[PDB]
Amino acid sequence: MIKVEIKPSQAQFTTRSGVSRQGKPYSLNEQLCYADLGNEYPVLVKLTLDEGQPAYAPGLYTVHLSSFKVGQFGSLMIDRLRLVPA
Amino acid sequence: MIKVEIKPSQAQFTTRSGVSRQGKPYSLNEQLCYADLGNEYPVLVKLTLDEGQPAYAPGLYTVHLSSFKVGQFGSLMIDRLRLVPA
Repeated sequence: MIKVEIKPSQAQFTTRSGVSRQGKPYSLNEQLCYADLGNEYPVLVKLTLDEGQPAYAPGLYTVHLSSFKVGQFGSLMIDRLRLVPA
Repeated sequence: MIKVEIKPSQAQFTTRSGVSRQGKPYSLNEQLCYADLGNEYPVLVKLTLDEGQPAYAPGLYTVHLSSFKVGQFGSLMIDRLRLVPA
C-alpha cells in the first residue's frame, strides 16, 4: 500500500477552467498531497478530483483500485489517483 | 493491494531490440500477467522487466513501491510495474 497524507495546509482545492475542442466548457479541481515513495521524506503529488467530489480532509489515506487502467500500449497506468481512508 | 497473477502459460519472456538515437543498442524483456482491477475477470497486462532480472515464476504477486514516480506534470505515474511475492 501507498501511504498518502493530506497535511492541514493541503485541505483546499483550486479550480482550473477552459473550453474543449468542440466548444464544451470544463472545470478541473486540483488538490495537493504527500506520498511516501520510500525516499528519505514523502514527496509532493498533485491530485485531480472527480466530478462532484469535495476535497479530501486532512489525514491518512491509501490508493483505491479504480485509480488504475490498462493503457493503449498494454501496460498498466494510473488514470486518476483516487483515495480511500486508511 | 493489486493482486497480480502470472499464470502457468505466462512463465516466459520475449525480447525486443533496437538502436537508440545516438547509436547505443538496447534490449527489452517483456512478460504478460493478469491483474485484478475489480471487473468480472482479471485483465491482461504487459510487464517490461529490469536489466538482469529473470522472468517472474507462476504465482501470486503484489506491486512494489518502486513502480511509482512523480511525472513531469506533478501527478503520480507508473514508471515500470515491479512485483514482489504475495
